[PDB]
Amino acid sequence: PQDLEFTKLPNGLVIASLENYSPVSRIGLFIKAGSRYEDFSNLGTTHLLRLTSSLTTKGASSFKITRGIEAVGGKLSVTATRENMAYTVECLRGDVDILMEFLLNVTTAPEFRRWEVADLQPQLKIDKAVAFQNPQTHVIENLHAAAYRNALANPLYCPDYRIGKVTSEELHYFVQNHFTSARMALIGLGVSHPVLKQVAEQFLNMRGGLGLSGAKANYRGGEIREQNGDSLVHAAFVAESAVAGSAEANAFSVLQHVLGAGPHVKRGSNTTSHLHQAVAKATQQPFDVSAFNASYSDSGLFGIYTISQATAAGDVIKAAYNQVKTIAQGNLSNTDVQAAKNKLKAGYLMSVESSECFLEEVGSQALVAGSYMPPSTVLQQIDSVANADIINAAKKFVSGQKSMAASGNLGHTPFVDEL
Amino acid sequence: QDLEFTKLPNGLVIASLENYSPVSRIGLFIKAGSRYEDFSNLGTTHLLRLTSSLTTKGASSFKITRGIEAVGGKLSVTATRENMAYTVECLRGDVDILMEFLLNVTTAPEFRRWEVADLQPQLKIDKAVAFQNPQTHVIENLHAAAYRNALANPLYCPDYRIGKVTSEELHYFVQNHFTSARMALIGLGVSHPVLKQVAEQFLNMRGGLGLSGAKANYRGGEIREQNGDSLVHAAFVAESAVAGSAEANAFSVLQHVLGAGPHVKRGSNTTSHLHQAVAKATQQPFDVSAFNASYSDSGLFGIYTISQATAAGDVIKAAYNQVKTIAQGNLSNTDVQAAKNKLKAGYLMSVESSECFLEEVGSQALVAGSYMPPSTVLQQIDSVANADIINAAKKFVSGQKSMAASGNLGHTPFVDEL
Amino acid sequence: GKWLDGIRKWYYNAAGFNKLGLMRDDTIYEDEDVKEAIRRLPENLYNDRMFRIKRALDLNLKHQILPKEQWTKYEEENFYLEPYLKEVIRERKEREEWAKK
Repeated sequence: PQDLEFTKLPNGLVIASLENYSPVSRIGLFIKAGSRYEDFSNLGTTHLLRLTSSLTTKGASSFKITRGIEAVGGKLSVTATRENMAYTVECLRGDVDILMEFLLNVTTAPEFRRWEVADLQPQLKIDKAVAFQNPQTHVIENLHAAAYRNALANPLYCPDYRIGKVTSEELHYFVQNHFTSARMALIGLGVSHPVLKQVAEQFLNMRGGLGLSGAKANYRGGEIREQNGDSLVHAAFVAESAVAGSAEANAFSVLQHVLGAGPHVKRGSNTTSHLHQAVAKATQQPFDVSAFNASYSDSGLFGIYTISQATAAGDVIKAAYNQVKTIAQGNLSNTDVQAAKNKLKAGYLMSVESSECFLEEVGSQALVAGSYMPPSTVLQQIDSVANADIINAAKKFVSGQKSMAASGNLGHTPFVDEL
Repeated sequence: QDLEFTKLPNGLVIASLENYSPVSRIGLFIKAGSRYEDFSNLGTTHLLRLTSSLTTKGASSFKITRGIEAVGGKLSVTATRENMAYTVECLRGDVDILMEFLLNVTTAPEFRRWEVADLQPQLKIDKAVAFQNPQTHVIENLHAAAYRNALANPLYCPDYRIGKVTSEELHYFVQNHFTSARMALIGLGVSHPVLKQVAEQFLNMRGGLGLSGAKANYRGGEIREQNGDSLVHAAFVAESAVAGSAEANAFSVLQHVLGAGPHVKRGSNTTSHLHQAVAKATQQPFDVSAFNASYSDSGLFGIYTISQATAAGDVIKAAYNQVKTIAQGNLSNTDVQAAKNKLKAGYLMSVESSECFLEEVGSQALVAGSYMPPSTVLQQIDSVANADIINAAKKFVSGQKSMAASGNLGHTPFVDEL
Repeated sequence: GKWLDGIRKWYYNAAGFNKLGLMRDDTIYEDEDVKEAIRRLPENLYNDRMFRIKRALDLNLKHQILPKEQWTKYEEENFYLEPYLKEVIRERKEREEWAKK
C-alpha cells in the first residue's frame, strides 16, 4: 500500500513489494554477483553476462523472449555495479506474469549456447567503447585498477584481451557459483505482496545458498597514467575511506558535499563549492572539479576528480588538494556544513523520487542490510554527523596513502609521490 | 694501429682506424635520443630513424636507395635512449658516394610532408615486430615505470602518436639536436686523412650545442599489463650508479655474479646463483637474469624473470632472496673471479665484430671524447673488490624498487610486496 | 522393428556414401538450415566433416573406393548434425509461427 515489507523466504530470497498503484509494474532481481567476484581466470565475465540477457534460455527461446517482451510493451534490462547485478523488468500491470517467467529463465536456467555467446562477443568491444566515450568512466575504472589489488580492482568492462575469449563454461560457472538464493533479492514496486510471493515461489527451488564469495579488496597506493594526446587531462586522486553503511561513510559523504559534487545552477560555476572557487583562482581556462566518493561493503574511496587543461593540470589538482587540507586543518564553518547536509538530503530524496532509482536503492539496501531503511532514518543519520567527524574524515583522507589515475597529455600532472 | 679521438674546431670528434678489412665502415653517432624528446614531440625519434631513406636536400630518396644498393653497401640507423647512430658500410673504393649520402641524410634532411605521412604507418609494424620478443616490451614498461622525466620516454612511438608526427617536429628535433658538438664521426676501414676530409665536408654543421635537458628523475612506480599469456615476464629494478663510474663496474660484476645469460648450449647455468635458486623454487621452465643498464644521468640494476604465472611470485621472490644473500655478505671469492672472467670475456668477444667495435668507439667518443683501450677496461674491472660488490647489492636491496610485469599476473607480487 | 531394421541396413549398404568414408549427415543437402547447423558444429566435428567430405571428393575424382575395412558401418554411425539441424528447424518454425499470427 504505502510501505514495503522485507521478507526473507526459507530459501533465503529476500522478497519485498510496495504496491505504488502506478500503471506500470516494475520488478527487479538484485543478485549479489558483481565484477569484484571475478578473479584473474574469468576476468570480464560479468560484462558478457550482463550482455547475455536476451540469449535463449532452457524454458524460453531468444526469439520468444525478445518478441514477447516487445509485444507486451515492457522491457528487460541489466544494470551492473562492482558488487551487485540487477535484472529489472518493467511492464504493464496486467502483463507481469509472462515477463516474470522470462526473468526466471534469464536468471535460473540461462543455457549459454556457445554459438550465441560467440556471436555476442563482438558487442563487448562496442559497449566498452561507447561507455568509455565519457572520460570519467574510463578514469574511474583506471582508478579502481590502481587503488585496489584484488576484488574491486576488477574492471566493470571486459578487458581487451578477454573480449574474444569468454567461453560459455565460464558464464555457467559464474552463474552457478554466484546466482544463488541467499545472495539474491526480489523487489516489486507495482506488484502487490501475494503476487510477489507467488512469483518468488518459482525461485524457491534454485542453487544452494551462500555461493562463492571470496576476496577482501586489499588497498594499493598505485598509479595508472595514460599519456594520451587530449588537450584536456582528467585525473582522480583518492584515499581509503570507510565501508558502506557506516557513520564515517556519512561523514565522508557530507565532506564531499562540502567540497562540491555537482552543479546546482545551470551554466553557473558553483559559488558555494570550495573546490570550484579554489581552482578558479588557480587556473582561468575551463575546468571541472568534484569530490569523488564511492562506498563498498569491504572498503571505500574518497578523493578529488579534476578535468582541466594539461598545461595547467598540476596547479588545479594542487589547489583542490590544498582545499581539503584546509578542512583537515580545522577551518570548517558551520553554515557551509549545514548547506552540504541540505544538499545531501535533497540529492538523496531527488534520486529516490524516480521509480527506477527507488527500486535500485531498495534492492541494494535489501542485498547489503536485509532491512529497509526509510528516508527519515537516512535523514536522521546524516543530521547526526558533526563538524568534528567531518574534520576527522578530511584528516584521514589527507593522511592516508593515495592512489591516482590520470588521462590526457600528462605533461604537468604530478605523480602521487609529489601529490 | 690505434684510434685517435681528434676533435675538430666546431666540436665534431673524428676518430679513424686502419683495419684492412675490404669493407669500410663509417658511423655518425649523434647524442640525440629518445630521452631528449618531451611530451610535446613524444615518439619523434622512432620515426626519425625510419626517415633515413627519405629524399634530402642534395639527394633524392630514389637516388639514395639505388646508389646504396648498386654500390652494395648498407645504410642503417641504430637508436638507444641516449644516442643515435647512422652506420654506413661499403667497399673500400666506394666511400665517397655513401659518405655524401650520409651527409645529406643527417645535416640537411628535407622531410617532405607526403613522404612522412606515407612512412608513418611503418611505425605500427616496426613497433609490433620489435615487441614480438617479450624482453623489449617489458623493458619499455620498466623504463616508463622507473623514470618520470627523460629515460621514461619510449624508444617506440606511442600508439596515439603513430599517425600525428608532423615533419615540423622532425625538423625541430634535427636542428636542435643534430649539432656538431653533440656528434662524433668514426671510421674503421677509412684511413685518417679521408676521414678528415669527410669531416671537413661536415665542418659547417648547424651550431655548437643542442637543447640538452631533463635529468631522468626516478620514481618507484609500477606498470602492470594484465594479459592472457601463460608465461609471465617481470622485471623489478633499483637505481644503480651512472655509466662510467667505479660503482657501475661494481654493479656489472654483481650482475655477472647473479648470472646475466647462458654460457653453455642448452645449459643449466650451474654457476648462476639465480638459476639454481629458481630451479628449486619452481619446477616448470623459467629464465632469470640480472638486468643492468647504465646511463649518463642514472642507472638501473634489477632482476628479470620469465616464468609460469601460477609460480610467478615464488620465482621472483627466490631471485630477490639471492641478491639479499649477497647483500648480507655471503659472497665468496671464487665466484667473484668467475664473474670477472665472464665480464671481461663478454666485453672482449662483443668487441670482436666490427659493428660492435664501431658502436663501442662511438659511444665512448660521445660520452668521453678519449678512447678507452680494452686493457684499461680490464684493469677497471679487476679493480672492483668484494666490498664494492656487497655495497652495490646493499644499494639494490635498500633502494626504492620499480617493477614492470606482463602476463596473467594472478600471482605476481606488487612493488611493496617485493 | 527387426524387419524394418533389416530393410534400413540394406538401404544403407546399397547407398554408396559409406564406401567413400562418409557418414549420413555429410550427404545432406546444403540448404540454409543445414548451412547454419554446420556453422553451429563444434570445431572438432566441423574439421572431421570437412576432411571426410574432401577425402570423398578426392576418391570420386580418382573413381576409386575406400577399402572395405574402412567403410562406414551402419551399426557404428553418428548422427552429429541431427540435433543442430533439428534445433535450427525448430527455431525457424517458431519464427514462422510467430510471423503468421
